[PDB]
Amino acid sequence: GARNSVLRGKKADELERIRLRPGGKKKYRLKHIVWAANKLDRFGLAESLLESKEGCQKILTVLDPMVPTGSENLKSLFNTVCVIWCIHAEEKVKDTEGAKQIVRRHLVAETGTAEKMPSTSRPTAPSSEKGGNY
Repeated sequence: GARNSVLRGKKADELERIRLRPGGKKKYRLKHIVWAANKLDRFGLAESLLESKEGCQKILTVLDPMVPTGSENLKSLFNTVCVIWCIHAEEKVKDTEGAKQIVRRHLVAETGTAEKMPSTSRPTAPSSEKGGNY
């Protein structure tokens, strides 16, 4: 053994508790934490940011808008972070699907006012066009 870092003895329990899928019978394991920490360093993000809940917020915010506009390889790295942050924020989650709902919930709640947008006014796009004929 080499002590812990990302998850302590108590936190470890929560990890083995969370189920990989909503209708499955498998739970998360250390192996899954590694793949995530690695994908980060590689992509460009740190790995020690998975210890603190705050740091995880910076990883979920980036992968958030990338979820829809990101390959599957980016989807797995996101679903994992959502769980890690939940464990640290002290949020009870049955499965991944539940961990995400809780995460996004905390963002949307703020987005409601962050994206209040201006008054009623249609977008007046500028005039532009191309051409290439006789």
